[PDB]
Amino acid sequence: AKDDLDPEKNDSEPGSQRIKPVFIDDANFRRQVSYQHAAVHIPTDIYEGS
Amino acid sequence: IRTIGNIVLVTTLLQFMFACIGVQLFKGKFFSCNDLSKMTEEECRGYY
Repeated sequence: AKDDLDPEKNDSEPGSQRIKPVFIDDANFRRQVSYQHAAVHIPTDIYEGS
Repeated sequence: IRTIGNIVLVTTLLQFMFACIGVQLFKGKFFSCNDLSKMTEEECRGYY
Protein backbone atom coordinates (compact mmCIF):
# COMPACT_ATOMS: atom_id res chain seq x y z
CA ALA A 1 0.00 0.00 0.00
CA LYS A 2 1.10 3.60 -0.39
CA ASP A 3 3.06 2.95 -3.58
CA ASP A 4 2.38 4.19 -7.11
CA LEU A 5 0.20 1.65 -8.91
CA ASP A 6 1.16 2.98 -12.33
CA PRO A 7 2.42 0.06 -14.37
CA GLU A 8 5.28 1.94 -16.00
CA LYS A 9 7.04 2.65 -12.67
CA ASN A 10 8.81 -0.70 -11.92
CA ASP A 11 11.00 0.19 -8.92
CA SER A 12 11.62 -3.46 -7.89
CA GLU A 13 13.47 -3.20 -4.60
CA PRO A 14 15.72 -6.18 -3.74
CA GLY A 15 14.05 -8.99 -1.85
CA SER A 16 10.55 -7.85 -2.79
CA GLN A 17 8.22 -7.99 -5.76
CA ARG A 18 5.04 -6.00 -5.94
CA ILE A 19 1.53 -6.70 -7.16
CA LYS A 20 -0.62 -4.60 -9.40
CA PRO A 21 -4.15 -5.44 -8.25
CA VAL A 22 -7.38 -4.71 -10.10
CA PHE A 23 -9.51 -2.71 -7.61
CA ILE A 24 -13.25 -3.05 -8.01
CA ASP A 25 -15.29 -0.31 -6.40
CA ASP A 26 -17.40 -1.35 -3.48
CA ALA A 27 -20.11 -0.71 -0.96
CA ASN A 28 -19.55 -1.40 2.78
CA PHE A 29 -16.18 0.08 1.93
CA ARG A 30 -16.53 3.49 0.41
CA ARG A 31 -13.33 2.93 -1.56
CA GLN A 32 -11.98 0.76 -4.40
CA VAL A 33 -10.86 -2.63 -3.11
CA SER A 34 -9.36 -5.98 -4.12
CA TYR A 35 -10.63 -9.25 -2.62
CA GLN A 36 -7.81 -11.43 -3.92
CA HIS A 37 -5.13 -10.50 -1.42
CA ALA A 38 -4.18 -8.38 1.55
CA ALA A 39 -2.34 -5.11 1.39
CA VAL A 40 0.63 -4.37 3.55
CA HIS A 41 1.30 -1.12 5.40
CA ILE A 42 4.94 -0.44 6.23
CA PRO A 43 5.49 2.74 8.27
CA THR A 44 7.54 5.38 6.65
CA ASP A 45 10.75 5.57 8.66
CA ILE A 46 10.85 1.77 8.64
CA TYR A 47 12.74 0.41 5.66
CA GLU A 48 11.20 -2.52 3.89
CA GLY A 49 13.65 -5.03 2.68
CA SER A 50 15.26 -5.24 6.07
CA ILE B 1 64.80 26.35 -3.74
CA ARG B 2 68.30 24.86 -3.70
CA THR B 3 69.52 25.50 -0.16
CA ILE B 4 66.75 23.50 1.47
CA GLY B 5 67.81 19.85 1.40
CA ASN B 6 68.45 18.24 4.79
CA ILE B 7 65.57 20.09 6.48
CA VAL B 8 63.00 19.46 3.75
CA LEU B 9 64.08 15.85 3.76
CA VAL B 10 63.40 15.60 7.48
CA THR B 11 60.08 17.37 6.94
CA THR B 12 58.82 15.23 4.05
CA LEU B 13 59.80 12.16 6.05
CA LEU B 14 57.66 13.51 8.86
CA GLN B 15 54.66 14.16 6.65
CA PHE B 16 54.85 10.64 5.19
CA MET B 17 55.29 8.97 8.58
CA PHE B 18 52.33 10.79 10.07
CA ALA B 19 50.31 9.91 6.99
CA CYS B 20 51.00 6.25 7.74
CA ILE B 21 50.09 6.61 11.39
CA GLY B 22 46.86 8.23 10.25
CA VAL B 23 46.08 5.41 7.87
CA GLN B 24 46.66 2.96 10.71
CA LEU B 25 44.36 4.88 13.03
CA PHE B 26 41.55 6.07 10.76
CA LYS B 27 41.47 3.59 7.89
CA GLY B 28 37.85 2.99 6.86
CA LYS B 29 36.50 4.98 9.80
CA PHE B 30 35.37 8.18 8.11
CA PHE B 31 31.95 6.87 6.97
CA SER B 32 28.56 7.93 8.39
CA CYS B 33 24.78 7.99 7.77
CA ASN B 34 22.44 10.92 7.05
CA ASP B 35 20.59 10.42 10.30
CA LEU B 36 23.07 9.42 12.91
CA SER B 37 21.02 6.46 13.97
CA LYS B 38 22.32 3.90 11.49
CA MET B 39 25.81 2.57 12.07
CA THR B 40 26.14 0.31 9.06
CA GLU B 41 25.77 0.65 5.30
CA GLU B 42 23.08 -2.01 5.42
CA GLU B 43 21.21 0.16 7.95
CA CYS B 44 21.27 3.43 5.99
CA ARG B 45 18.67 2.47 3.43
CA GLY B 46 15.22 3.90 2.94
CA TYR B 47 14.03 7.28 4.15
CA TYR B 48 14.11 9.18 7.43
